Amino acid sequence: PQDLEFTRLPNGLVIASLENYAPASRIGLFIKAGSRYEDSNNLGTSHLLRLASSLTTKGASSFKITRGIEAVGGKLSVTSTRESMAYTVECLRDDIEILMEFLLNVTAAPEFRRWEVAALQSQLRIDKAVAFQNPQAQVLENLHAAAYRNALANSLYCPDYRIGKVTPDQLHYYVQNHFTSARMALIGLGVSHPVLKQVAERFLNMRGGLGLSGAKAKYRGGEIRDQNGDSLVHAALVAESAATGSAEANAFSVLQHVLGAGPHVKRGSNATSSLYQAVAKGVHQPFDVSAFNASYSDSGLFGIYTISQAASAGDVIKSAYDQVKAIAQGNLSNTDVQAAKNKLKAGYLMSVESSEGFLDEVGSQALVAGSYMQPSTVLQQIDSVADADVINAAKKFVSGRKSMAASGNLGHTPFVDE
Amino acid sequence: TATYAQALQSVPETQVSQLDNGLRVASEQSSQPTCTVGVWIDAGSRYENEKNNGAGYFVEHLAFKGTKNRPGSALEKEVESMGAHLNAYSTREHTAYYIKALSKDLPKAVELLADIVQNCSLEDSQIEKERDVILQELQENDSSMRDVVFDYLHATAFQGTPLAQSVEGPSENVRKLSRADLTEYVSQHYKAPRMVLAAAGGVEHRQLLDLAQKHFSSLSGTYVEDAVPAFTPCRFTGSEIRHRDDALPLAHVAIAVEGPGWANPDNVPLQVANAIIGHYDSTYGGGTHMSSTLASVAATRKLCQSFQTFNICYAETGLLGAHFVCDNMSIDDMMFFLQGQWMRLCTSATESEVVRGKNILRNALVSHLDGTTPVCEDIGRSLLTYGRRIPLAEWESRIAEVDASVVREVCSKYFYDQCPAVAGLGPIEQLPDYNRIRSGMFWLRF
Amino acid sequence: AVAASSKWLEGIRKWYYNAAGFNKLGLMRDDTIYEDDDVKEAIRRLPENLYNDRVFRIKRALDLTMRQQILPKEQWTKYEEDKFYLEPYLKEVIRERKEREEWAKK
Amino acid sequence: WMLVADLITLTWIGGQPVEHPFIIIGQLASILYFLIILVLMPITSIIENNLLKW
Amino acid sequence: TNIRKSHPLMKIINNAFIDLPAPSNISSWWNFGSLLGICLILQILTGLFLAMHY
Amino acid sequence: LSRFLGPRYRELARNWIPTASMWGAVGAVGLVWATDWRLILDWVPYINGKF
Amino acid sequence: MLSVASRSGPFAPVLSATSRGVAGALRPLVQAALPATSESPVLDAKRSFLCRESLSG
Amino acid sequence: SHTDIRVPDFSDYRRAEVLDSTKSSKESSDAR
Ligand SMILES: CCCCCCCCCCCCCCCCC[C@@H](O)O[C@H](CO[C@H](O)CCCCCCCCCCCCCCC)COP(=O)(O)OCC[N+](C)(C)C
Repeated sequence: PQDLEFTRLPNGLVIASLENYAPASRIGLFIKAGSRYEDSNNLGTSHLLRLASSLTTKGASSFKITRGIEAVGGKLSVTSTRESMAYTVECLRDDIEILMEFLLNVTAAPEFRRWEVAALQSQLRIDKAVAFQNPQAQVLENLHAAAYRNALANSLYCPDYRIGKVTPDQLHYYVQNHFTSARMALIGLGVSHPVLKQVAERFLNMRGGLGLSGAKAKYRGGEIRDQNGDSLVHAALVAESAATGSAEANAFSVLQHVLGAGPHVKRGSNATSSLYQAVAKGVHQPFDVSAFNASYSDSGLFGIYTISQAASAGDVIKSAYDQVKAIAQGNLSNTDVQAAKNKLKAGYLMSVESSEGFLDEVGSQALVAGSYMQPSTVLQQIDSVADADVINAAKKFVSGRKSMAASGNLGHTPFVDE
Repeated sequence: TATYAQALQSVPETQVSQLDNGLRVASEQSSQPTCTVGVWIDAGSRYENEKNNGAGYFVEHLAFKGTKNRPGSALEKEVESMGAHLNAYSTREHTAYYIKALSKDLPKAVELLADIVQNCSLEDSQIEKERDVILQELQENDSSMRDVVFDYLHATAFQGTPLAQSVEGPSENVRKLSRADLTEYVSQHYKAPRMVLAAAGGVEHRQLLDLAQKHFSSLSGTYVEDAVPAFTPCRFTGSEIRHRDDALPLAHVAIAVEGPGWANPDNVPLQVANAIIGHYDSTYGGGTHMSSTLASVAATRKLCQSFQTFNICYAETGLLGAHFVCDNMSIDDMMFFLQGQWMRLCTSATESEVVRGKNILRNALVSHLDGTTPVCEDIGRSLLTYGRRIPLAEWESRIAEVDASVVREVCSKYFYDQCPAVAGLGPIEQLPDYNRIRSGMFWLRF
Repeated sequence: AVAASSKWLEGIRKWYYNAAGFNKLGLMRDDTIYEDDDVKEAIRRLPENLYNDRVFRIKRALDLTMRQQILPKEQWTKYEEDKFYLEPYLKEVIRERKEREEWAKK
Repeated sequence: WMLVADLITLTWIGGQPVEHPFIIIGQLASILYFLIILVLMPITSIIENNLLKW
Repeated sequence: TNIRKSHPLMKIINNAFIDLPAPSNISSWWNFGSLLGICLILQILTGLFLAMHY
Repeated sequence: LSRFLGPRYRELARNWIPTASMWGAVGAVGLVWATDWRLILDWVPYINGKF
Repeated sequence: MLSVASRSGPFAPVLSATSRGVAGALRPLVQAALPATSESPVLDAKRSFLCRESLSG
Repeated sequence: SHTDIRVPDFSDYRRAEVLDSTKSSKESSDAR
């Protein structure tokens, strides 16, 4: 029942705060830091750090942290996309005052005890092996390493050999540096805004300007095919796409939403996907054909994502790209264009609506654009997108160099070009 | 400024109107631009007898696949057009058809529900899609673990009870049922007041009611031929269930003692116990040597892969219980501690632990109640339960209501000397035989 | 108040340290403390080099107690040559103990 | 070692039939035992816990 | 296929005296306990024949 | 040794007292039953094994 | 609109000290498994399936 | 699989007080 008091500070730190009648008092302190900032020399300082969120602080014993969470009933969680790590804490309105200090104290200067670090090097193995339990995942950290030179090719997680060789010192590096007070941006909610500046300043004084933040990382055409025993290879084909926040990126959005972001009919069907109708007519059912598009602030990666049988994955990926060409022919009914625009609006409304998606959204624009905004303006610019500009984006994906990845059986999954 | 009282009173209440055919309408005015229309039909798996054991799942799998009004591909293309996220599921007892959607499409959405529930067309080829899909899907469900464990738990804890059988039902029953009997299922169950219309959001209540009036007024209320279902206060067997399967990488287990019904005053303090036991999982940095005591030792000696306390409650009866994944050599060990936890809740339950569990509980409520769909569901189930939306001020008055004395009493009345119903899917071998398991329900010291 | 009397106090700290047998063993005062569970974990708090040092020094001392010959006094640990690298770890341990227990009872 | 002296003293008294001078040596022996084990040594170890600054 | 280790009959003894690790530094004093054991065995064999005629 | 002290421990002993006190009574009366203790048997109207 | 959730694809893992370590992003689901052959990964020191954060009574 | 498994009758082994499928077990926990 309000709009937030958007912020800038002389040391720089956004502290947006949507005061509400909502019981779920929450804050989501953010960091612009992520896997991209590291090079080949120190993979995975990131993931061990996200697990290092559990470590003791100068301000508190790890015992006192974990106890300090569970006792109040509140809790914590750590989002960490390549473009941003995202600490988060949730609780009751009269109970935020202490817990907020914890994450502050968490984000302050916890000591990186060597035994504790090697101890979490245990955690790294499990957490990585289970994170990649998904066949889809097997493609994605892979795929980013497929189409990129460095930063965005960085894994979110350290490779297992690196794990023991991951060191507390690298943590000291990435924390002393990339965790800039400027790059960071707190996002309060149920708490009133003005008090949020108060306690935040206990920490907001910490840390000097910026960090390395180099290595933009740029596209490469490189194929990657891990080969596993799975019956269902999940082939994916990607040309680089414009990103992000550009109107052309919006064109990529309209384009993939022509395919659809995902099914809208559980235990049903999805005919409004264009490519899926393009393939299923030509291929037996056990497969999926769907939209995909990376949208990093530095670069994007549009492409087909195609769950498929190893027996005939090629028919699927080809028929799918054939349909993409059909949009790239200039061959486009305008009906599903506006329907796709409606999908843009709908999906954006849901992704905004939930408090998690709300806050992650608010930070996601505030961390980069720096501009808090009501969704409706976004609806206006997104309905502003040109119908033919879709043909434009299709022409680009057909145009750009095509990195491809498809970990799996790799029986009949032909390389891009040859 | 912010305070707990605002958390108390910022929430608007639903109205409870009713149609001529007894369908009731409720929807909190959330002032939400997006809205989730909902109809949580009260029909469910426990109701059907063995002849039509899976019928609800069948209709669950063919609502939109063919409706009498329009071809199913037309309705499909429609929902694909509207951009609304249609959805539906079915518990053992609460079949649910609800459409996440935009407020702008609302009259279209509700009439679309009328197109769904009130009528369905059944192509025999479409029915063939139903059958071949599900028959190919059974084997996939066998591949899953957790469901199969709880499937044994319901299949064994109740046995001869109607509630005991699988929701999807028998592999053979599904490859048999007539289209006509399915229509019979629809025509005996899908009628008001089993349906309960709901859609929290920016939807205007009066418009919702008036909109309901144009469609669901047609809907039947009188039961056919005076045929009338009646129910049982079903017995709870304590029989243990021990499936093994050595080839499976890990033992996978769930224990469950009998619980209070889905309308029982003691359920709230019992919920506190779920927090008090404190569920665990492998990923956490929150375990290590901390967390809850069983979670603590599981994190300390690498006992549990994971375990989850749970408190399912059917309208007659509930199932207090726990569920751990486990390595073969520590099977007994988690158990060795687990039952103690129950006894730990019996004698010497510290109030500090009590408030810990209460706080985690309150957080569980508020965490559940974020979003449109979850609360549309809350409206859509609370009415089937107590009736009422059962307001949070009441829930939290009822959480403040709990005391350690009452905790020890209820725990005494369920944990302290009561016959376990245990189910396992492993391999299990370290796991103690029933008496030994039964041995742990009572401390020899008390 | 106290002044040079304290100088006499570390004076007898020094002389009694000479009186202590482990001084003649070439052993650090850290070396001699009993391995209670606190102390063990404190040892596992240790950086590898201090570990291998305390290890090998205690080993040579034991070898000398086996063959029952004393170290040369020239080779004695001097009262001022010694480090005390177990102490911080120890104080950490006890503080963690008091913390976990006061948290327990409350 | 003084305790050793106290116990050997109890033996030598043990060869000696009950007598007044040995009555005084008697209670002195008992109290000597008590103070030698129950109290003194730990306090000493405290004192060198100070001297070693444990 | 060690006759000692593998064979259970004597394994406890391998757990015991045959191959238990012991500190490099040990005086006669730790030997005294084993002396006490031997003395005990002797007390048995001697008391036994005593009973054989007593 | 001071650890025994504590806010829960007071409440805890308070809780455990009925079960262990009951044992003492049970243990005491049972022990009287086992040694067949005299003077209390004077006080029982029924179980006078004495004439 | 720059949030990754609004543009399905790249993962946004949310590992935590309390709740189960959720991660991943579409890569669209649901209607994939229902068509024939789709085993879904199982038990290799696996973290708990489904996950329950929305408890009631 | 999980579907076709079933619990065969035990009523002949059951106590008479709990022999029927309608009654509360908890009603009979005391007598039993
Ligand atoms: C009850 C109170 C008692 C109080 C006093 C107790 C005293 C205990 C005395 C017993 C302890 C053992 C005595 C120590 C003997 C030293 C070892 C010596 O015997 O040599 C051993 C040799 O022992 C034999 O080889 C053992 C196998 C042969 C046994 C055959 C028995 C031959 C005589 C038996 C006569 C029985 C006649 C019965 C007719 C019916 C090998 O050990 P080792 O010190 O490393 O020697 C290394 C040199 N090597 C290279 C030659 C081996």
